[PDB]
Amino acid sequence: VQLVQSGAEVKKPGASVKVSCKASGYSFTSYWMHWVRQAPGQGLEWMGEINPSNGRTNYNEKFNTRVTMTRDTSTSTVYMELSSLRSEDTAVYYCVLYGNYVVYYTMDYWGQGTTVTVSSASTKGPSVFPLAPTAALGCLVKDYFPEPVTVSWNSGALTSGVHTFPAVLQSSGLYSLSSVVTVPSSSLKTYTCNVDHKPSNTKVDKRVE
Amino acid sequence: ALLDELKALTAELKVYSVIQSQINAALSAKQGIRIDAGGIDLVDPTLYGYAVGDPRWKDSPEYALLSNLDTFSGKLSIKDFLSGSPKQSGELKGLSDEYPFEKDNNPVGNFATTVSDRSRPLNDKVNEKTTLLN
Amino acid sequence: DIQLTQSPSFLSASVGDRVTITCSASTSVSYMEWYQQKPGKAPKLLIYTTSKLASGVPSRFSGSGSGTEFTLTISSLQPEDFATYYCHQWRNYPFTFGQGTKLEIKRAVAAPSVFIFPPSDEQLKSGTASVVCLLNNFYPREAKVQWKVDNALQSGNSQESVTEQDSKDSTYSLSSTLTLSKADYEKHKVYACEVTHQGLSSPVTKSFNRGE
Repeated sequence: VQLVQSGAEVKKPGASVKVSCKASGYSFTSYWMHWVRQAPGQGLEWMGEINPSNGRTNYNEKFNTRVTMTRDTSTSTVYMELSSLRSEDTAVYYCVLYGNYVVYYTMDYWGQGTTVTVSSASTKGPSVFPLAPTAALGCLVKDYFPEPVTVSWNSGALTSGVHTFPAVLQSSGLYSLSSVVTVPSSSLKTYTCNVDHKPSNTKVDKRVE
Repeated sequence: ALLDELKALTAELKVYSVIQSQINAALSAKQGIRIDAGGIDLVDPTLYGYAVGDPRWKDSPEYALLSNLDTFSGKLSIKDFLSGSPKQSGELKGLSDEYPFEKDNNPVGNFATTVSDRSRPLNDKVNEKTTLLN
Repeated sequence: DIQLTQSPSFLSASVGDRVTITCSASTSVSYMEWYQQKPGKAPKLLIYTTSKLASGVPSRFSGSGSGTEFTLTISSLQPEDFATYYCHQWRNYPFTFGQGTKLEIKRAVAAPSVFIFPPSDEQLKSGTASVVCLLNNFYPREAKVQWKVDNALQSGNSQESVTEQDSKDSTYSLSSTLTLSKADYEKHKVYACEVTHQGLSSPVTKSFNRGE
């Protein structure tokens, strides 16, 4: 069984998002499909379900006026649309096949998830600043949107003693992240952080000194 | 002891009769029957004599049986009931999600006898427990 | 709604330990399901119908319980079991999840090594100054950072985050950023972060003077 979801999205407040979930490996119209979401740092919440044989739905009362689930049986795809988006809707959204299916087959299946970010912010690449004084050094990856950003050191060769921290969301609406590495002081050898922010096509190499 | 058994047994048999009814209606129209998500939902008060909204429904032995099955998720297909536990008549395993009408050795007909064969002992017990009170 | 409350919310143990996590429902429910979740991954079903093992899940995991009280037990923890665990019921609308139980590895106390970083000259060019304080490889997880500018406590201008427990030494690390405008930064001399933690007999201060 595979459940393949559409790619990450960014939306302004008030707008709507439509995520797809393409199903294979089981009788599509034989079982209900669910949606479950998870906001950053938080737990899981069930959003509702749809019966693909007939389009019938049941929604969590919390979302009942904002969510629309539909399906296309010909392509074995379910859609979840969520309207009047607010920042609290920033989350990973999963389509899920579980419930009675698990009794029959002894397992469930989840899609890989779709990150949806709702913010009045617009897509922007970070500035990368050096963090300079066993010694520590690092890179400040500042003022980007949306997540994620990847950081490596010395093209991936330096992993030991590296800490890349969770980003924080600033009052500006933009994210900021630090990545550091600790080394013996006598090393102060060459240290370069490689930053890649795919949504803005900002790929940067910063030599730290 | 006896009186309570008869109540639960009779509720279980009632769900079987609802199922037989659906199958018979399929046999009458020369149609196949779906027993998965595309078939009926057995969690429906109107199937057991209750008005929608009647609070008595959630206290019924019918609801008690259905709502405690391993295959129950707020809803129940005919297959979920037949293959679900716990019930007195055990579990029917390996069922197909649907049975098509055929002119030769009708699957719907074979499904009908599979279900009736399973409910027969249940019916015997109900008759026999009823038979020792009058 | 059926609320599921897990206890404990956070649990420390060692490889080899037997642990039990409890899920209490606000009303009776016919069965409970249990999930494991690791950072950046979808939840993984472990136990379904209260006590059945999902395909391929190690016999180390088991579930039990009835009514309002359900349990997940792991006998002899392996390194891969340190994760977040959720209970979940799909019997009563709306389907609900526990708040989660996070399982961490026990370790000896380690004091944080502390470092402070001044804003770069490149950033100052832009009208903003960020001062960063690093608390490295400490245990346990709880730690307090206070920012002082010319010995005055700062409020509403800092943010912090913490790493997941390290895969090798079982420590945590923390990074805190103080953000001022450039002009504000240039009005003060002494920039300091003050760290308090169980591993430290007294608070550690790291500081620098803007001129130097």
